[PDB]
Amino acid sequence: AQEEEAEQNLSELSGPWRTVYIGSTNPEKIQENGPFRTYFRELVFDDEKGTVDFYFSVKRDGKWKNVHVKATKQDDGTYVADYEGQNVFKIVSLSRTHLVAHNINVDKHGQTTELTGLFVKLNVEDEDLEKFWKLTEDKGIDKKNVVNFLENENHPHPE
Amino acid sequence: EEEAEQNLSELSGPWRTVYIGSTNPEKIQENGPFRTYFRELVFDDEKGTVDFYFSVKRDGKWKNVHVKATKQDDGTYVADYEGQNVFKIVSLSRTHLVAHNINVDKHGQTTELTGLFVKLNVEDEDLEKFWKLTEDKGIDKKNVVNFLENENHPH
Ligand SMILES: C=C[C@@H](O)CCCCC
Ligand SMILES: C=C[C@H](O)CCCCC
Repeated sequence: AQEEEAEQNLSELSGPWRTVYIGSTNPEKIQENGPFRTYFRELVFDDEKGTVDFYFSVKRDGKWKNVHVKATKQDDGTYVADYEGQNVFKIVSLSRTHLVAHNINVDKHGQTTELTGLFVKLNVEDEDLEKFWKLTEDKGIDKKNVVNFLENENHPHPE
Repeated sequence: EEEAEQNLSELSGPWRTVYIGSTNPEKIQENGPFRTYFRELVFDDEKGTVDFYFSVKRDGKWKNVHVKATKQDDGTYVADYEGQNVFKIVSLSRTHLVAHNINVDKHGQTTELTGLFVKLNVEDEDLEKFWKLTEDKGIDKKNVVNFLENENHPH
């Protein structure tokens, strides 16, 4: 018998996430204009389909791009996805607030690059949301006069 | 199992805007002065001040702005920005900030705003796990990019 099945419930970790650090065995991949200089925005985990949808932004050729990548889990436990080549992604450490991962990428020229990363989740609690909505109602502010800054196209550029 | 000692200064660091509401919609519309994306907040218990670092788009371009607020005896804070402001903290903890701001502009017009902000917390052990994995893979420290500080100091 090899290892046993892992009870996986990552669905609730879905939500807004941000990149803290990304390291690489090949500096070119994460330098300015690099394909892996990725600013995370959102992660969605589906325990039933065994997938993870990545939503992030990257600057290419002097232009900002919003990207969406779908990863599929394997018996191996790792995830595979297509993005600037083939990728084998492993979650090394995970909690309600952080994600530490290791990714192996092989580009169109067979070049292998190993990357490490630390991402943090932006947790918005129900208790705090309720406090905000009550206060907003107390001040006579209409719901239509409230702007969402977490999911908004018009935002500042990191570079 | 351990947690850092609770200090008001421990609340300083990267913060992000979640929601901002206004009695005057024009103030938070595109190019409005209060459509602020927070970057960092610095709390100083000694001086009774809070330094705000945010970005706001004006005339089609993003600007980085710094505002220093000073605490009053009644616990509220006063700050000069697009007129006079009295900022009150309604709820505050290690991860969230709910506030109410009263602004009176250069024309005597009053606007009341509400806001919800969240702190981005990076724990020591998580950082250590990242650095250990990074060295396990033979990655040089100079081959690591700090995305968080880039977002905290945009252009
Ligand atoms: C491999 C998928 C990309 O969208 C993420 C790259 C960052 C992980 C180090
Ligand atoms: C007064 C300076 C602060 O940045 C005010 C922001 C108001 C948000 C509710």
